[PDB]
Amino acid sequence: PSGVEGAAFQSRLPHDRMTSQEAACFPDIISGPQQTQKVFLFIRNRTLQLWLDNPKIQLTFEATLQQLEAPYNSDTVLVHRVHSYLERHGLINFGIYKRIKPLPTKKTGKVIIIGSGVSGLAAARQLQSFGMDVTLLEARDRVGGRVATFRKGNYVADLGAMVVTGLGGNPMAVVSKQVNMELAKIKQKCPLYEANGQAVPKEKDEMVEQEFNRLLEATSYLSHQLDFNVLNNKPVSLGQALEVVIQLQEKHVKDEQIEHWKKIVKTQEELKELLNKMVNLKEKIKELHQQYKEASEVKPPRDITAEFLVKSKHRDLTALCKEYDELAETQGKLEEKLQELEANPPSDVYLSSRDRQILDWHFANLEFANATPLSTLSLKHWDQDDDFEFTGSHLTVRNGYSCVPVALAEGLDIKLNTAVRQVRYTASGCEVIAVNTRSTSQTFIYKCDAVLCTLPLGVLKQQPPAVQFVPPLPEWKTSAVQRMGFGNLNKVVLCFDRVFWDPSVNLFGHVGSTTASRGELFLFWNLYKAPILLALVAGEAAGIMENISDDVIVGRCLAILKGIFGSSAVPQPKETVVSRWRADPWARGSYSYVAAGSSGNDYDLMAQPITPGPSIPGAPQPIPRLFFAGEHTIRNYPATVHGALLSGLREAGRIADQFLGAMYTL
Amino acid sequence: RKPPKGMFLSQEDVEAVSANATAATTVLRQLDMELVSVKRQIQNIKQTNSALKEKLDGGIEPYRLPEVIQKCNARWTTEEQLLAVQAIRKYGRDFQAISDVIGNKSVVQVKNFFVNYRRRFNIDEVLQEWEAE
Ligand SMILES: Cc1cc2nc3c(=O)[nH]c(=O)nc-3n(C[C@H](O)[C@H](O)[C@H](O)COP(=O)(O)OP(=O)(O)OC[C@H]3O[C@@H](n4cnc5c(N)ncnc54)[C@H](O)[C@@H]3O)c2cc1C
Ligand SMILES: Cn1c(C(=O)Nc2ccccc2COc2ccc(OC[C@@H]3CCNC3)cc2)cc2sccc21
Repeated sequence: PSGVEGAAFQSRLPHDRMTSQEAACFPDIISGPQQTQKVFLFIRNRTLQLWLDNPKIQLTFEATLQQLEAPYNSDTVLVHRVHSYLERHGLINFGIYKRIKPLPTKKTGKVIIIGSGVSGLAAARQLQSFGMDVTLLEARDRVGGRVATFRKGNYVADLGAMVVTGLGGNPMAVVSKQVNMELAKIKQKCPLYEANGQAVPKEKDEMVEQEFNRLLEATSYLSHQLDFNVLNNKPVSLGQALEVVIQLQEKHVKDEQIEHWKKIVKTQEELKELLNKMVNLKEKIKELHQQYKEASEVKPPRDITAEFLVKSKHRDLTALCKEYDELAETQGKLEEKLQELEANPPSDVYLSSRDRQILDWHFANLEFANATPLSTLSLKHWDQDDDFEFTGSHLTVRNGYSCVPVALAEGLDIKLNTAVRQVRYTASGCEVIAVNTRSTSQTFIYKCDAVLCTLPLGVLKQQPPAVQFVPPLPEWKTSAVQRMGFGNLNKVVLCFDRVFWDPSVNLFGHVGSTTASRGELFLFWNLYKAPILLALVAGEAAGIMENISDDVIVGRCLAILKGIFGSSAVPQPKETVVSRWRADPWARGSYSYVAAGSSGNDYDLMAQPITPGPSIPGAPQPIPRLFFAGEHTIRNYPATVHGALLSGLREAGRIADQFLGAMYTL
Repeated sequence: RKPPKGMFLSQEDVEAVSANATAATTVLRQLDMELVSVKRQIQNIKQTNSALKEKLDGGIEPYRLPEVIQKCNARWTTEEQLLAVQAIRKYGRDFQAISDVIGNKSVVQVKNFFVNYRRRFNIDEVLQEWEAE
C-alpha cells in the first residue's frame, strides 16, 4: 500500500494507466506521446495523495500546484485541468470538509433531488459545492433512508446498513476521517446450535462448511465450463444449480456402491465355479482311492498286469491330489480378497439429514448476504461484484451508522415529510409534484432545470406506481427495472439488562429444523457495547415473518435463546424492535440482487439519464433533464452504502458538466 | 478446467438429470432398486457357496498317499521293462506319468527308452492303439 500509487488504489484507480473517463476529458494526452501521459498520471496520483492523507480540508488548485516538482511544474494548465476534473467527479473535495474560499455569492441552475438517502445527500453536497441551487425531498421524517439506526437510552442498534466492508479502496475510509464513526472489527468465530440447544461437534461443522464451499465452486464450474445457463429457455438460478449438483453427488454415492458390490459378486461367482471343480474332484478321488485300495488288497505273488494296476492307480491318484491342492491354493487367494473388499465399503450416504439441516444453515447465511432466496439469484451473474470488493477487515459502526447521513445533511435544503407523487420533464425544464405526508391533501410544486431520482428500486418497481413519470419512462428503462432484483432481509433487536451470552463471541448461529424455515432467526449478533442481541430473518422466511406480530417473533427468539443458554439465564427483554423492510413503502425491500435473467448490465441502464422529446417539432436536440442515482445504479458496488455514495458523486459530475460546462476538456 | 476435488460432474450425466422434472428422483430410484438387487444376489451365492464348502469338509486327508523316494537307476530290469509297455499303452506319450508309474526312471530315461526299444517292443504300434481313444 506504498507511495502515490496507493492513493490511486485507495481511489479505485489503476496507478499505471489512464481510465476511459480520463480519456474522454484528456483525449489530447492519451492520444499523445507516452511521456506526456506518464506525467499526467503522476499529477493525478499525487493530487489524490494530497486530498486523502488530509480530507478534513478543501484542496485548492494553488495548494496543489504548491507541491510541484519539475518537469511537473512546467505545465500549469495541465495541473489545473487535472485538479478540476478530480474535483468535479468527487475524487477529491467530497464529503465533509472545511472550505477555504466561502461559497460563490450567487447560485447557478436549479436542481430537485428525490430522497435524502446517502446517494441523494452525496450529490446534493457536490452540486451545492459547485454552487448550484439544490433542494432535496424526503417522504420520511428523517434523513438516511436505508441507513437507519435505533436509539433509546444507551441502546443503539442499526436496523439498516451496519458494516463497512473493508477500507482498501473504500470511499467511506475518507468519510471515516471526516466523521466520528466507532469502527470495530468482527470476530469470525460463529458457533452453531441445532434445535436441541446443543452446539454442533467441531468435527461436523468443519466438514459441512467445507462441503458447502465445494458445492459453490461446483456451480461456478457448472456455469462457466459446462455452460449450463439455460433450461427450458428459462435462465438458471443459483438454487437450481445447487440442487442439481447435490443430486449428482447423491447419485455418484450410489454408483460407487453398485460398482463395489458388483466387484464382490464377480468374485463370489469365480469361487462358486472353483468350489464345483473342487467338490467333483473330491468325488473322483474318493472313488479312485477306493479302487487303488482294492488293487492293493490283492496279495502277491502277482503277475505284472496286477502290479501295473497298483502303480497306475497310485500315480493317477497322486496326480488328482496335486490338482486339488493347486485349487485349494487358488481358493485361499479369492477367499481373503473377498474379506478385503468387504472391509472397505464405499460410503453409505452423501449427507445425512442432521447434515442437510446444517448445510441449510450455510445456505440461509448465503440468502442472508444477498437478501434473497437462492432460487432467484442469477447463476451466471450473482457474484459479478466480487472482483471489486475492498481489502481489510469488515467493521461495524458501533455508535450507529445514522451518524453519517446526519453529518452529510448539514447546510442542505431538505424538505422532510414531502412525498413525491409525480415527475414531469420537458425540453423547457421539469416540475415535481409532492404532498405533505401528514395531510395528504396539502400539495407542493417545484420547478427546476433537472431532477435527480434516488428512489429505491423497490419504489420504482411499484405497481400500480407510487410515482408517476410524465412522460412515462422509456421501455428500455422499465424493462431493466423489471429484470433487476430487489431483495429483503430483516433484523430483530433485543435489549436486555444482563449479558447472559459469551461476550468473547460476537456472533453465533442457530440451525433451523427445515429447509423451508432455514431463514428464521438463523443467526445472532452481539456487536454493540450495551447488552444487545440482534437476530436475523433471511431467505424465504423474511418475507413471511413480516405477517407475524412483534410479540410472537420475540417469543420465538427467547425460546431459541433458552435452548443454547437455559431458561434460568434468559430474562425478558426491556425494549424490542422488528423491521419490515418490504412493507416499508419508502423502500419496498432491502437492496438489489442480480436476479436470474438479469446481468450487471441492467445496473448501467438504470444509471442512463433521460432526455425529453423536443418542444417544437424539428427544434434542436435537447439537453437531458432526468437523472438517476442510488444503490441500484452502480454496477460494481451495488447494494452497499459506498455504492450509493459513489452514485451520488457521479451524477453531480454528469449534471454540473451539463449545466455549468466543463472547462477542463481544453 | 476441472471441478473441485471429490465433486463429480461430467457433461453427459448433467443432461441426464435434466430431461424431465423427476429424472432427479427417477435416476436415483433406478439405482436404489438396482442396489437391493445386487445385495440379494450376494446372499444367494453366500448360501450356495456355504453349502458347497460343507461338502468339501474333511479336505482329502482320508485319500492321501504316503510319499516315496526312489533313486533313479540306469538299468532296466525285465520287470520295469514290462511296466513301461503297459504304461505307454495306457498313458500314450505322457513321459512324466510314465516316469512316475515306474518310479525309478527320469523323464529323459523314458524318452531314450522309446527310441532304444522302439524296435524290440514295437512301441510305434502300441501308440496307435492308444491313438484310438
Ligand atoms: C437490513 C439492511 C442491512 C444493510 N446492511 C448494509 C451494510 O452492512 N453495508 C452496506 O454497505 N450496505 C448495507 N445496506 C444497504 C444500504 O442501506 C443501501 O445500499 C443504501 O443505504 C441505499 O442508499 P440510497 O440513497 O441508494 O437509497 P435510500 O437510502 O433508500 O434513499 C432513498 C430515499 O428516498 C426516499 N423516498 C422513497 N420514496 C419516496 C417518495 N415517494 N418521495 C420522496 N422520497 C422518497 C426514501 O425514504 C429514502 O430516504 C443494508 C440494507 C438493509 C435493508
Ligand atoms: C447486509 N450486509 C452486510 C452484513 O450485515 N454483513 C455481515 C454482518 C455480520 C457479520 C458479517 C457480515 C459480512 O457478511 C456479508 C454480507 C453481505 C455482503 O455483500 C452483499 C452485497 C450485496 C450484493 N452483492 C454483495 C458481504 C458480506 C454487509 C453488507 S454490504 C451490503 C449489504 C451488507
